[PDB]
Amino acid sequence: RECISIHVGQAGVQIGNACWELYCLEHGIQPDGQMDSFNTFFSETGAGKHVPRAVFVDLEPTVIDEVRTGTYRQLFHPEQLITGKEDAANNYARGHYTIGKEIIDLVLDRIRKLADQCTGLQGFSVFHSFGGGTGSGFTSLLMERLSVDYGKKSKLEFSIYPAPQVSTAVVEPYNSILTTHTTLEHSDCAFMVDNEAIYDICRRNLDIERPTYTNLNRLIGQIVSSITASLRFDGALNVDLTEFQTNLVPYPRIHFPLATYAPVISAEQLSVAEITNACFEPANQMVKCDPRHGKYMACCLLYRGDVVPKDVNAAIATIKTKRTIQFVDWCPTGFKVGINYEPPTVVPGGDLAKVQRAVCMLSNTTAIAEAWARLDHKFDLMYAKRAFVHWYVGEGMEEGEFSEAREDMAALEKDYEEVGV
Amino acid sequence: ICVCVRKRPLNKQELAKKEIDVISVPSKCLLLVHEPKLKVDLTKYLENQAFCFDFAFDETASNEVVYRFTARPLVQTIFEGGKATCFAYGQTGSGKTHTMGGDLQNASKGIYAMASRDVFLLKNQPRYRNLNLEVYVTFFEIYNGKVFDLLNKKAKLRVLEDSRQQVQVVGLQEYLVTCADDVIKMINMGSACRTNSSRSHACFQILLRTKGRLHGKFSLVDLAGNERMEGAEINKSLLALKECIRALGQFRESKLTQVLRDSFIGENSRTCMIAMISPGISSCEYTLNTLRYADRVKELS
Amino acid sequence: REIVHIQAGQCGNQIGAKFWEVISDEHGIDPTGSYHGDSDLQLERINVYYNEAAGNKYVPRAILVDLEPGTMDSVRSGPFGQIFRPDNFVFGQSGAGNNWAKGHYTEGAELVDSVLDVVRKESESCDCLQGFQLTHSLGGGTGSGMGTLLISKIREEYPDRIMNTFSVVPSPKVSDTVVEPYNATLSVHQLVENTDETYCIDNEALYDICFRTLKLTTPTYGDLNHLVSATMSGVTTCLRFPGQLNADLRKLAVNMVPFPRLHFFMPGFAPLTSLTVPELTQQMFDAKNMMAACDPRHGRYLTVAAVFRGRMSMKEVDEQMLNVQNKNSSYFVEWIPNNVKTAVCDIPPRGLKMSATFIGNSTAIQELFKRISEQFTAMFRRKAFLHWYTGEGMDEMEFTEAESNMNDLVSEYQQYQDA
Ligand SMILES: Nc1nc2c(ncn2[C@@H]2O[C@H](COP(=O)(O)OP(=O)(O)OP(=O)(O)O)[C@@H](O)[C@H]2O)c(=O)[nH]1
Ligand SMILES: Nc1ncnc2c1ncn2[C@@H]1O[C@H](COP(=O)(O)OP(=O)(O)NP(=O)(O)O)[C@@H](O)[C@H]1O
Ligand SMILES: COc1cc2c(c(OC)c1OC)-c1ccc(OC)c(=O)cc1[C@@H](NC(=O)CS)CC2
Ligand SMILES: Nc1nc2c(ncn2[C@@H]2O[C@H](COP(=O)(O)OP(=O)(O)O)[C@@H](O)[C@H]2O)c(=O)[nH]1
Ligand SMILES: [Mg+2]
Ligand SMILES: [Mg+2]
Repeated sequence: RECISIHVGQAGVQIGNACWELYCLEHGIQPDGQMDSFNTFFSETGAGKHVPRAVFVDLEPTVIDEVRTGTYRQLFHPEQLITGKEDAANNYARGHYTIGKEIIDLVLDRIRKLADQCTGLQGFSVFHSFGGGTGSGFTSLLMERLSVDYGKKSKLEFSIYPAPQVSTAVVEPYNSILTTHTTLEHSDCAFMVDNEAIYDICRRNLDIERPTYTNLNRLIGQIVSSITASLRFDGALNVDLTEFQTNLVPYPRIHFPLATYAPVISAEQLSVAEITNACFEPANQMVKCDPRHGKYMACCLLYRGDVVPKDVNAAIATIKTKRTIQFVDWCPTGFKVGINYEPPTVVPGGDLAKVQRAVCMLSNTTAIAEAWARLDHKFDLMYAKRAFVHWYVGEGMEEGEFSEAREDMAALEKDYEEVGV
Repeated sequence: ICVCVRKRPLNKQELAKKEIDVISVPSKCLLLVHEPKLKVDLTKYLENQAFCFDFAFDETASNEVVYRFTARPLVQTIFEGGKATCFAYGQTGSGKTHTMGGDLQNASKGIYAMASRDVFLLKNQPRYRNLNLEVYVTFFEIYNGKVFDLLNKKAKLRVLEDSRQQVQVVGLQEYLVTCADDVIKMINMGSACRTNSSRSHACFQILLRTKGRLHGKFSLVDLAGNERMEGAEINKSLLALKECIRALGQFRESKLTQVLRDSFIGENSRTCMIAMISPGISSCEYTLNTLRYADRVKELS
Repeated sequence: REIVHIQAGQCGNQIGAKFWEVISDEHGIDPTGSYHGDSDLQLERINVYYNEAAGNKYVPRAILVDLEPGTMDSVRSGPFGQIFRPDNFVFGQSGAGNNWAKGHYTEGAELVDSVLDVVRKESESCDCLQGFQLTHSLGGGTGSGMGTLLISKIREEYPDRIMNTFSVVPSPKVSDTVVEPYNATLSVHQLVENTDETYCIDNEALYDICFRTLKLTTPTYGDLNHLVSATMSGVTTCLRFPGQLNADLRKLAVNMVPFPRLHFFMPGFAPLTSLTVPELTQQMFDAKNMMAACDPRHGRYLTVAAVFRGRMSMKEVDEQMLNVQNKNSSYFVEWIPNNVKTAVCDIPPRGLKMSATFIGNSTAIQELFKRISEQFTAMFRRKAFLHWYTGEGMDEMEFTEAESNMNDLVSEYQQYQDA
């Protein structure tokens, strides 16, 4: 039925800022206010306005302040925008303990103020950074507590895996490992987004020498749109969360599906068979790695626009003939195909053009663990000397919690590899 | 698989009604049925039929003698870690309960008791002492596809079977016994609240356990008469039993065969079938039916 | 002597709706009105499928069940929407399911009584009740889960009379849910225990017939239902029509099912899509023409029952019908004597000048059970989407208990390819 969006911390906020704008454009809601189906994400407030079911939280104003500034200012309620004066400082230990504690009760209560006008809520979609102050810290704490106040209700996280070039912070790897540990036993399914992969797609495709955040976010916007879409329009693909995940995660170990967007092509018609063909192409992923190496244990195809199954079929047939199928031992050959006739609308001054048809493909491969390694190594190697640990012990964390968390990442990397044939 | 037949003597009622005894057992493996017949012209004659079994017992054979050549040789099987089953099969009033449970009443004089007696004797033998086993007993009856714990006041139990297919009887009560007198107390208790007369399947079990694991198990079964349409469940179980036993030396399931499934699937499993026969001329058709069923069972050996 | 018809869950409702409007025009019945058509027969046994009310009117003895309005109002504002008795519809309102559990325990039980209490009215109204027949799907849940429940509760109130079902067994192609195998297996078990005869309409078979042999590209749920709907009229003909047999439906049972375990029939139809006789038999006995994904070759027939249709000479039929179990005389179990019976009726179906239909209790059906048990143990392996049921109240071992019962059914059918 219903569906709350939560955006915590800079990356979280800005990403959502850009996909709540693609949402509006998709459903045609003039910023100001007005124009079920569209109801999954909005609450028809007042006798005009349309307003989102979202909450934005950051531990410094800055980011949120620009939201209450640029158009869309009217779009939200003043309450759904929570801000916190003192910064997260860039260390989980602060976001999860010291500085968080102070704002958790006020957020927690407001999101419940939102869930109250929702006859039979469904779950939360949460957007946050992997490394990064409050993105790691506060998130982790939110999720712990959301699990206390909302037993069943699923939690779908949209995480941003950090990458050297689209500037990180030295301590980033600590933060990532840290949150992903606590946060793991509390999420149902999470969508990782490698900032290197998106920086990468903006280069090979959009042809931008210096990709901005505002440039990256736009693209991510689209991937997210295509992911939710199904449950916004409505009678189409992955209906009512649950049957969304029941489709991708075979094991409680929160599995992170690998996302691949269809045709990304700059402004200023691609064949149904061709875009599917571009979906089994590493250069177009969302997490830098490669599944021609690992195995697949559940494939998903989410189309949008002008498409008849008649082709989608013949495109699959030929997509297996001269390709690396490599499906895993004990699991069918998935391919829950979903088509959503509603065409892919893109932002007006955007860098990508209108497209006749687009695909999405969400696969849960074992090769996604190649990213869990790339992070562990960084962490392991710094921790080898307590590199920056003292800043965390400083806010009140135990040196043990650092072990205890990497300890899980050692385990996860094992599980992932263990699923192989 | 071992198949035997036991003829019971004519009882008071039958002798009084002047019932003719039409059964002879001239040797330890041969049973003769002197079947009365009439030619078309009404002339009386005998079609004397012969059946051969591993062991054929006459009317003078006591329960101890019968026990010695049927269930006794199976006790060792459970100490060797196998699964043994002994079935008493035949018509209503043929001697099934008398043989397995005691004369009638007297538990000690029946196969359940005698088998228990030898289980305690063997466990104390050097070759088995070091096994450090504990002896457990169970007593349940199957009536219309339903299982009832006779040691837990006819409590109706549930029978489940995963996908791997082993069966489990949820709630069946296992009682620790350390003496034959113990076993005799559980047999009296169970027989006291059983649904004499058939209508059910009786099954008294002797289990051997050491450490969380089952070492061996012996299931002694007192079957329902082989001769209100519940006879359909009884006939299906008997048909199912036959195929399970034959499958041992090489469906259309029923409760009985579902519960005893694990005792026919293992490679280290033995079974003995004892066919009870009422010697009276009036029961000749029931006898032939019992004997032919028996023939097909041993046919797999 | 007289039968009531329960019809539940989106698929069932749609399937049966076509059945109804198909036999109704066979008998010559208006959306409400009565007879109209120069035929005279029809009305003899119209009794059997139609409790008749006020004035002329005919109103079918049908109960409509679902756990979400939509599908029902699809019928009402549809083909013969006006035909069914108003308070005979039983709405659900709440969440559907598409998860067995919900329909056989939580959201299911909720309704049961209000339906049971309406079947109870129809039944007790019957002059001499013959039994019930229900249509539903085995995959999904608002009819595969409430249905198997509805029937578990009909026996108990009606051990007496017999239970008949047309159940659509689902496939990997043309399916809405990843869970179907769970829903399927969970019902198959139930059917085995409380029904006398069950017809298997495999959707895999169904799709194959439309595209693999009918040039029909995208198979709607529409031209697909047209197959099932035509088949269902063929299968019942002898109980709704002449004065050749009469069909106690119990006679049909006692004669088609040699073994208790309710044996499942694979049906087959003669001409098709939306006919010499030798040409008709050759087709009606062809795998390429069965309603279940099987292939009687990889298995013998226990008993077969065939029913022709249209003005044709039985002299030829009895001749050709012998000529099949001759050129194929190895595939008819020889431990059951005259195990293949044929009935002829002379009132043509829709279009079709000639027609035939086929009912087969064949050990090849084993093939079908094996393939759903293949995706089941293939998912219940590393306990898949299972937490969706655990949650609605079910126990982990109630799955193994179903799986176990089901494989036996395979291990029994495979036991009877004996001698
Ligand atoms: N894709 C994307 N990544 C971002 C964006 N903004 C920051 N990041 C990334 O997010 C990570 C840092 O997270 P932050 O949002 O700055 O951390 P935060 O604590 O949540 O926010 P602050 O309180 O401002 O420190 C790094 O991986 C950055 O590359 C954005 O707008 N889009
Ligand atoms: N070998 C035997 N010697 C003396 N009496 C016997 C013998 N076998 C059976 N009887 C008696 O004959 C009757 C049959 O007993 P049991 O009670 O043994 O029958 P089933 O158990 O054969 N009958 P049922 O329960 O009806 O299927 C009882 O009264 C026994 O005491
Ligand atoms: C006083 O203002 C400064 C503040 C900071 C940084 C810095 O050095 C470039 C400054 O200039 C002197 C800074 C520093 C250090 C880092 O590691 C060496 C880092 O990763 C990152 C940074 C700066 N942040 C970033 O580059 C985020 S993408 C933020 C903290
Ligand atoms: N042929 C036939 N099969 C159907 C139809 N609708 C659904 N099915 C099949 O039946 C299964 C479940 O049907 P559904 O009606 O959605 O389940 P319900 O919630 O119990 O009503 C699906 O997996 C399909 O394979 C139908 O219209 N006709
Ligand atoms: Mg921060
Ligand atoms: Mg007895």
